[PDB]
Amino acid sequence: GMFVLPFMARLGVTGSWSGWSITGETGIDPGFWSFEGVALAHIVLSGLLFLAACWH
Amino acid sequence: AELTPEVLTVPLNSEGKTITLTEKQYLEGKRLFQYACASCHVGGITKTNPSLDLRTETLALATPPRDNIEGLVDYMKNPTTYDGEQEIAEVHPSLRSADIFPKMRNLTEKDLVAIAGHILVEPKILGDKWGGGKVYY
Amino acid sequence: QTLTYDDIVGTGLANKCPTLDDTARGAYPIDSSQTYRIARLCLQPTTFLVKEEPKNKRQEAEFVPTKLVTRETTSLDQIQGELKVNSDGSLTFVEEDGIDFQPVTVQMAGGERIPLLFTVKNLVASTQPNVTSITTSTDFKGEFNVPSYRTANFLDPKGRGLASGYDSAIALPQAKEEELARANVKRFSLTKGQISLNVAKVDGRTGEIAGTFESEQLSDDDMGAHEPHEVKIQGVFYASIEPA
Amino acid sequence: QGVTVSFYGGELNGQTFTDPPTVKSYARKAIFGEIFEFDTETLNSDGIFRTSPRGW
Amino acid sequence: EINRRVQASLASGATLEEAWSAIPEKLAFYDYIGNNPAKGGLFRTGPMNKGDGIAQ
Amino acid sequence: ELVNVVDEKLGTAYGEKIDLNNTNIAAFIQYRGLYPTLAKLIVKNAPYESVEDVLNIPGLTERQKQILRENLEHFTVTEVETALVEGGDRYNNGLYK
Ligand code: CLA
Ligand code: CLA
Ligand code: HEC
Ligand SMILES: CC1=C(/C=C/C(C)=C/C=C/C(C)=C/C=C/C=C(C)/C=C/C=C(C)/C=C/C2=C(C)CCCC2(C)C)C(C)(C)CCC1
Ligand SMILES: CCCCCCCS[C@@H]1O[C@H](CO)[C@@H](O)[C@H](O)[C@H]1O
Ligand SMILES: CCCCCCCS[C@@H]1O[C@H](CO)[C@@H](O)[C@H](O)[C@H]1O
Ligand SMILES: CCCCCCCS[C@@H]1O[C@H](CO)[C@@H](O)[C@H](O)[C@H]1O
Ligand SMILES: CCCCCCCS[C@@H]1O[C@H](CO)[C@@H](O)[C@H](O)[C@H]1O
Ligand SMILES: [Ca+2]
Ligand SMILES: [Ca+2]
Repeated sequence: GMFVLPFMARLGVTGSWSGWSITGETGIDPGFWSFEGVALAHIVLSGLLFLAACWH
Repeated sequence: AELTPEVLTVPLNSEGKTITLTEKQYLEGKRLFQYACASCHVGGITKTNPSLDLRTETLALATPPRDNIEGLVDYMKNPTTYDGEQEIAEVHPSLRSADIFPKMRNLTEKDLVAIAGHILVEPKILGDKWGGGKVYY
Repeated sequence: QTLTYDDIVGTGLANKCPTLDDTARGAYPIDSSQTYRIARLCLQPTTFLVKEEPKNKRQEAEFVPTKLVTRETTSLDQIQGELKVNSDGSLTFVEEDGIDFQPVTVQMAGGERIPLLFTVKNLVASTQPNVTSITTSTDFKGEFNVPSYRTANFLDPKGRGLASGYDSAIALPQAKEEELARANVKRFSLTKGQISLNVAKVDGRTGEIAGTFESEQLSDDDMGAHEPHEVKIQGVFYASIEPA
Repeated sequence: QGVTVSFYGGELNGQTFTDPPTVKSYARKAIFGEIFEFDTETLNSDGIFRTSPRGW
Repeated sequence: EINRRVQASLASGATLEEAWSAIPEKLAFYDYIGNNPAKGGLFRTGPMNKGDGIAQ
Repeated sequence: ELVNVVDEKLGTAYGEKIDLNNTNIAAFIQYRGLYPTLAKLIVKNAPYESVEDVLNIPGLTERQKQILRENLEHFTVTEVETALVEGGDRYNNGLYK
């Protein structure tokens, strides 16, 4: 039932900070742009856009 | 209930002789035991070796027997392991090692009798509390 | 040139085995009439591998890398025992005592933590026959015991244990017991492990040897509550051999 | 102490148990008074006591 | 009351199995702590049957 | 069936006497003359196929043998139980007062 995971994978986000990858590899380092980093970036963007909306 | 002469009557030796301590001896024994012994033996246990306690039944099965005045007085001069096999004055307070356990330096023969009498009378008062540890507090 | 505790403390060197120079490619003669012992055996693990638990039996499971989370607390050291010369010229090390176990927790991809009792308890390890001298071609292979990771007093978070503790789930006073038996009845594991020691360097003059090891053993089974994993440990070792 | 348990009346009338696990199991229920068989499946009962309408 | 009835049965010559078998199940059921209203919990919701089960 | 092996052992002679193969060393304080000198030798030289084998401990003095002979009635032997002998528990089993 995964809906956004395939969209992250489509454009190159395949790994977790916890060490797994969707291709089944172990001990990979995805850097910051893991599934979690993508999620975090979108949450922060949301907050910044919210604050900008208040200003405008 | 009162601290009667009967309570204060304890075995002097292994051969059936008793000695009746005075109330002043009992009070002296409590004071001297706190002074020299309770840091390890509070309440009749042994903090640095809890397997061995000061219960009269335990003392009776020590070698040589320690459940009487003479046995306890000898222990405070020349302590041994529970089987009597090793002399432990080098790690247990005694008159023999008063050089390295300085609180023994001023204990007199009269003082040792009082300490021994305390160890024998106190379980007659406190029962299982004596040597019982925290379970019986 | 000899380091003190204050030189070492906090550096991580205390968890490392001694090393030998690259010049240590010698041979240590064995006198079949002399008795020997290992005065110090040290095992420093560098990699912990855990065999994955696959859903497909046709699929051959592999050992995968893991992350150590219990820090520089992993090495076995100060181990000693008899080094027997056997009639066929092989040598047998019989472990006697030492710091011969370490609890270790490693973490698999995805977060699963694997505790194990990394150990060579009761190690008995032997070389090939006719070892007239210990050289860089000498190997030791043997077995050891792996006791339960927790010993018998250990109490779980609901107070249950083997030699102590409750014997039921006291927070569920009227639950049916059958489904909880595996959690209620603690069991003490005792299994075997295997180890190989590959000698890579020998100081013929000092009787010191060093090399690599690989050992295999089961991980913690939580006193019977779940199945253990298979673990493979790789690292370096050091040993000092002395006439006894 | 070689503790055994025998039942009189009820389902278990006339039976005696001697294996320590079984004897212990009945002793645990005896702290609750008389011992009953319960259907815990129909309601997915969780084994934890609840009060009655008198309490509520 | 249970003990009184059992003793009266024994005194009239009943066996032990007969004396206890003469106790009404309803009477024995009152002598069980799971029916004590002081055994519940504020957020342990629902019928008593949800806890120890439906008595059989 | 799952069994607690310690509870099980309490139904054997282990629950009635000092088990020379299993019992923690503090139990030897129960009887005159056994602790600590003999108690250490007994635990060190365990296990024993029979109670009488304790008399074969190398180096025992003649007085030590007499003491053991007087106390054989208080000893038993059962199979070594891993759960009781691992962890150094025969020397310190986590119980004080
Ligand atoms: C700031 C930069 C940025 C970056 C690098 C990402 C990156 C990502 N986003 Mg996020 N996102 C962002 C900002 C960003 N986003 C913003 C501002 C919003 C709120 C609008 C979102 C809301 C959002 C959602 C709801 C989702 C993502 C998702 C994703 C992932 C998949 C992207 C994808 O498939 O797009 C596909 C993009 C297109 C197909 C673009 C279509 C463009 C149309 C056709 C243009 C037509 C008009 C144009 C002017 C015509 C003329 C063009 C001319 C050249 C001729 C990827 C990690 C997906 C995900 O995995 O979430 C976890 C997902 O579901 N993002
Ligand atoms: C006098 C009131 C009263 C009592 C004693 C009962 C008693 C019972 N009900 Mg009934 N019920 C009642 C009124 C009552 N009911 C009303 C008004 C309704 C309509 C909602 C119902 C609908 C109902 C249903 C649908 C069911 C019951 C059931 C039951 C049984 C289980 C009760 C239980 O689990 O409660 C649990 C009680 C609590 C968890 C306590 C809640 C405490 C609140 C949340 C505190 C709130 C604090 C407040 C916010 C703080 C504000 C402070 C502010 C000023 C600063 C029990 C016999 C159950 C049953 O077994 O049926 C056969 C069942 O299924 N009742
Ligand atoms: C700790 C530092 C102690 C102080 C102070 C005193 N004692 Fe002690 N006691 C201690 C130990 C560790 C032991 C066991 C020694 C062993 O290895 O056997 C003991 C034992 C005794 C005994 C024998 C108890 C028995 O059951 O046989 C006695 C009678 C005794 N100790 C008396 C005693 C007295 C009178 C003290 C003050 C003068 C005293 N002890 C100090 C530890 C310590
Ligand atoms: C480049 C880059 C990138 C991107 C980035 C981005 C996308 C950014 C954005 C950014 C943003 C998005 C920003 C924003 C900002 C905002 C702000 C700065 C705001 C402010 C506000 C204010 C100040 C307000 C205030 C107020 C309030 C709050 C209330 C009312 C009152 C008032 C109005 C006063 C990435 C990562 C990819 C990487 C590469 C590089
Ligand atoms: C606001 C949270 C910021 C956290 C930043 C963590 C950076 S972490 C860093 O990032 C690099 C770029 O992806 C990787 O190449 C590198 O391997 C990784 O360690
Ligand atoms: C808002 C604070 C959250 C910051 C979290 C930063 C994660 S940072 C991330 O961590 C991974 C290890 O877990 C590394 O594999 C990776 O290289 C690194 O960039
Ligand atoms: C924006 C920060 C989000 C917080 C990230 C939580 C850690 S990341 C998290 O770790 C779990 C345990 O290892 C894994 O099982 C899981 O797959 C992974 O997503
Ligand atoms: C032989 C041991 C298992 C049988 C005896 C255990 C107590 S009796 C047992 O207890 C459960 C909890 O009350 C009930 O759900 C069940 O109906 C009842 O048979
Ligand atoms: Ca080699
Ligand atoms: Ca259920």
